Amino acid sequence: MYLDSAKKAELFEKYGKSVKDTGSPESQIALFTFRIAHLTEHLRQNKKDFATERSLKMLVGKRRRMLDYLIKVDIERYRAIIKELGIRR
Amino acid sequence: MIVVPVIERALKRFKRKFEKTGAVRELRARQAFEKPSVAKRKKMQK
Amino acid sequence: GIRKLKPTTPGQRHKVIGAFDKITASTPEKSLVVGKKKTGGRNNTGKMTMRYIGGGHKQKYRFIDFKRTKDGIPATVKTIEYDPNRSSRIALLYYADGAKAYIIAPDGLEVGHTVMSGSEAAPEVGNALPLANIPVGTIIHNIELRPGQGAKMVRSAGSFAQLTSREGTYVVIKMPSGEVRRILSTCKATIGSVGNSDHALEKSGKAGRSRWLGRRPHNRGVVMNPVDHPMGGGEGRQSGGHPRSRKGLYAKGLKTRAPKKHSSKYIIERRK
Amino acid sequence: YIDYKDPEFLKKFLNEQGKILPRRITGTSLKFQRRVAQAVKRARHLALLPYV
Amino acid sequence: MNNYETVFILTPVLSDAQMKEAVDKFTGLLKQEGAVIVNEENWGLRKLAYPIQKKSTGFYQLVEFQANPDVIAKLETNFRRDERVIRFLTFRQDKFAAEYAAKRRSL
Amino acid sequence: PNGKKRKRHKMATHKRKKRLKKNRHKK
Amino acid sequence: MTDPIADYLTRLRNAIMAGHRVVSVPASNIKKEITKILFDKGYILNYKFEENDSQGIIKVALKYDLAHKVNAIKKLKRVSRPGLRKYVGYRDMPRVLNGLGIAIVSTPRGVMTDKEARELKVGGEVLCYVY
RNA sequence: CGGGCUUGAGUUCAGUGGCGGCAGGCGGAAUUCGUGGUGUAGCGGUGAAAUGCAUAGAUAUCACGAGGAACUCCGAUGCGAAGGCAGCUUGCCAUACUGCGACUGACACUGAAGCACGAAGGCGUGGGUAUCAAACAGGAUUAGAUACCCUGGUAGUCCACGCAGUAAACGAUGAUUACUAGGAGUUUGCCAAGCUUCCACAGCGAAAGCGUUAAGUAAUCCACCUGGGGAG
RNA sequence: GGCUCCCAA
Ligand SMILES: [K+]
Ligand SMILES: [K+]
Ligand SMILES: [Mg+2]
Ligand SMILES: [Mg+2]
Ligand SMILES: [Mg+2]
Ligand SMILES: [Mg+2]
Ligand code: NA
Repeated sequence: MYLDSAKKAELFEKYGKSVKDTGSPESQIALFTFRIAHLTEHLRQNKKDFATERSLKMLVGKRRRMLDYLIKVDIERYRAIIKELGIRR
Repeated sequence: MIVVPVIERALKRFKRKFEKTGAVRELRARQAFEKPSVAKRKKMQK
Repeated sequence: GIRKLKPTTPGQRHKVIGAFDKITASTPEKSLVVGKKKTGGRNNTGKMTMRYIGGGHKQKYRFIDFKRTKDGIPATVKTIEYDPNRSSRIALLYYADGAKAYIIAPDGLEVGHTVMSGSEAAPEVGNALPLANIPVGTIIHNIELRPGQGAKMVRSAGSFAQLTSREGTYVVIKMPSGEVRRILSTCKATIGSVGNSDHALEKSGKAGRSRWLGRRPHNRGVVMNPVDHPMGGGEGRQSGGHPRSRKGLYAKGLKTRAPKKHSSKYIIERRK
Repeated sequence: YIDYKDPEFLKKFLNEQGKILPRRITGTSLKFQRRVAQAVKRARHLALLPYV
Repeated sequence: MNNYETVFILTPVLSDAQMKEAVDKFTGLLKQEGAVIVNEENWGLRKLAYPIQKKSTGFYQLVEFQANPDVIAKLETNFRRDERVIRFLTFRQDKFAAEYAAKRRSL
Repeated sequence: PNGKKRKRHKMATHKRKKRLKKNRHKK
Repeated sequence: MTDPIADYLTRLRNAIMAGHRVVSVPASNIKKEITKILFDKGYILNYKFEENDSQGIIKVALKYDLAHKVNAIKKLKRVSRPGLRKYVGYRDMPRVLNGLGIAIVSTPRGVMTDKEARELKVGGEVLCYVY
């Protein structure tokens, strides 16, 4: 996960109103998906990093719970975010 | 590598230096194998 | 890599062949190939001097540059190719001078890389250097025995040697066989190990593949008559006595290297 | 930050045989003792103090 | 970028010309890799605590620089490839260690 | 923490493993 | 938190057992009603409601018998827990300590004790037993 | 069902910390083998001996060469979901704790299935094979000795990939949440958290004992027990 | 004829 403050700020500006909104469900889902992809890339090389695995799984669980909250609150926002991120698979 | 440059006084000094270093204690320890569980439990009991 | 065949037939149940995952071209370079004739193990008098040779697929010979005397001319790796004449793969090179050559493909050499030969060459995989210029401890292959005569030593697929230390005009090298011996430091070697190390994992599966590769059936000596083999004869099965060849040469532990050979002065430790 | 250089400084925590003195012998606290041991081992690797 | 400090020892047989050649070779390799250099030092001849390669004296050189974390591997490959060097070490220095190094350079 | 309780289980395990090792290699 | 009413009862019980004089609880409407019922029935010395930026604080001053150094409250028991809810009619209202204790019960007429629940002929959820 | 709030929860920022994981490089002490030099009457081992190695030149000592394995002192603490993690260094990751005058606004807890990880020993393929050492062989001790002791010694112990899924896998103590006394030490960032260890009030317990890291006071969910053997 | 696939090239 090549993650830094500049990338986090760019993600928060892209998803969610204003760049200071680090806590929005959309911002959190975007951040989780970004580091999930990067951790997958790391694992394909370090196939024996069982600690980076299950950290990946805990990130996946967090993203799923945020998506379930979006289901319970506003379905249209969930459709928009999964369309913009290409999550469902 | 205990060095005692120099006869009774020299021999007493060498023996005292060897005792302070504790080479005989580690030699007695290295004469046999001890399980890590045995070492950990001995340390816990002591 | 290897490819394990599924057991659709009994002749395929135990067959493992190579995956051919490193080969990048299927056609050889026309100017560097020539048709090769076969021997059935027969010498120039027509007599069969070596048994169990004959038939097989038709093959063309590829000219391999085992000498590498184009010192200081960089070359580009063009293709990795199949060679029917050896267990390893080969690599096609284009020199900036405009020449072309084939070299033994080392492990890790990729299409698009640069290679060089001579003293000024960097000790990278695929480069050919005099042993005086190779850092101690490097994995090497294609080792010359005499300077200028061409690589002779470490050539089969997956094989490598090691430069253990140097002692002036001679360096010390550990061989694939486990022998340790001294080699003139003006002889050349190539950096890296020979590729296609999975060649040893292949299983023919059936007798037909040996026939394709050009081998003929080998007959045991105990199932012959005494007139043919010293180990033949008897009523029913018999052990044949002490194992030996048709000329009575013992086949268990009798040494055949000439006891007064001069090269034994350069052999530090022996292992067969 | 104790430097792996200044070996003369580094011998302050070593005994006559060159070994590392226990934390109870001197007044060190755990963080400083860990830093001292790391510096001593770095200098031993760099051949600034003997291994024996 | 990241602050690094490398200390390496050369054999005591080469002269000052070969000193300059080898140290400039390493410096140029770092510069080509893209590193800026903070401080190059030279402790000269030092008696090693233990013999290295059957030799008891060496030539100590220190380089503190800044680089991307990708050039360290190339630096060690060059170090291993060079038969003149006998013992090298590198350290990534944090904020506290960099502050100490800055104080040492100031003094 | 009597000891006989574990001794009985140890005996049973010994018997079962002996049975299995005797039955191996026979078909 | 799983049962705020049980937590309130536990805080009171632990303060009594430790011998404290004042216990502070996070505030809630039903908890305020329970505190009012306790003060009316005479189990606690006093109470106070504080409205800070949070949900608020209920400060309860307990009652000790200076004659015998014994608290006015002996047992507090939660009856209808989240894992098993209990509702009774006015005919089957429980009697606590043979009528010498109280049973705080929530009824459609409000939160009251089993005595007035029986009087008004209304049932509901049996919150707790106090004696 | 609809709306609101910030305490729970999470995201951000900052500070600090670590034998936490994976991967690449480097190092010294010790041990084994080979070659050469000095030297000759024993070495080794035990309660005592013998087997064993040695004048066709051992043990001992010096140098050259080669290879494998483990990391003294620090060092009892710390980290990790657990199993476990300790030479040095770097790269790539993960994560804990504290605070924020930042953000979202109950987004939480538990969890039958299922999935992942999971000491040692064991199995398959290929490397490697120094020490130690099941099986085995020899010498002793014994009424015998299929052992304890001694001398050898093969799988194994090491690496990569893949199986297997067990333990006194233990704190013999499932996970969350809130509350309730004192002493004595101890690690970390500022008196105070967040830990990590021992006496010990109330209370609990059959007792031994537990006691703010509960086996106390309560709430939620999961697992498991119902006399012993037969019988996992 | 070319195309596809394959290795024994
Ligand atoms: K045959
Ligand atoms: K004959
Ligand atoms: Mg016949
Ligand atoms: Mg017969
Ligand atoms: Mg048994
Ligand atoms: Mg159990
Ligand atoms: Na194995």
